[PDB]
Amino acid sequence: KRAGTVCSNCQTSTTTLWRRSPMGDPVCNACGLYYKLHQVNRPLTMRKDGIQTRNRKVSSKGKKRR
DNA sequence: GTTGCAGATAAACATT
DNA sequence: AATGTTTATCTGCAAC
Ligand SMILES: [Zn+2]
Repeated sequence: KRAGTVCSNCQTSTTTLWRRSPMGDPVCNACGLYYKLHQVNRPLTMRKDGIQTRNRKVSSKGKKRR
């Protein structure tokens, strides 16, 4: 349900991937990772209208996992 | 057989 | 300058 999905933590709506918070509050891929690592509400001063982009990270597959 | 969703990695940026 | 930190892009799996 992307339609209407707004980041509960920073209200952004241009997320690369929609994540969910432990409380069930929709969040943008950035808040979900930043929040999980620091578990604190970050000011919207880091929110950017459009999505930032960069040269694509080297192409890599993966490794076998236990 | 195709789409969409969730999650993780590595690189690059900022700081000092 | 190196480390720590951050975020965008990739791949996979499940249900119909
Ligand atoms: Zn957010």
